Amino acid sequence: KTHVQLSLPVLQVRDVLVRGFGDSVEEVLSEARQHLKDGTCGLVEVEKGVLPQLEQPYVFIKRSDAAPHGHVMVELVAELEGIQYGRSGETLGVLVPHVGEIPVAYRKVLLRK
Repeated sequence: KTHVQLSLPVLQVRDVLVRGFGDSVEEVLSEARQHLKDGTCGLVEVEKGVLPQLEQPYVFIKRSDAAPHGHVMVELVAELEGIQYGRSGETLGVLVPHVGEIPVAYRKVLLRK
């Protein structure tokens, strides 16, 4: 399937144990896709002071369309030193590995895979 229905655990930035996916744009996009498939991917909602507490490169989910079955359609964009790799809509949040942190909520998404 070109799209996969996922429910992403929403984590508080200060609970996150593993604060990024890796060390290159290609690696973080790779790792993010693997974690999304394996159900080991969390989402941190971006507010003032969040991103400086996470590791670059960042992986964002961005709205790719204006929402089947409640699931917002999203795609991945990475960022490193203010340059983004990809083009998409509004940020739903930043992806991080999930290693058993308790979420505050779930974000239903349809991921272009």
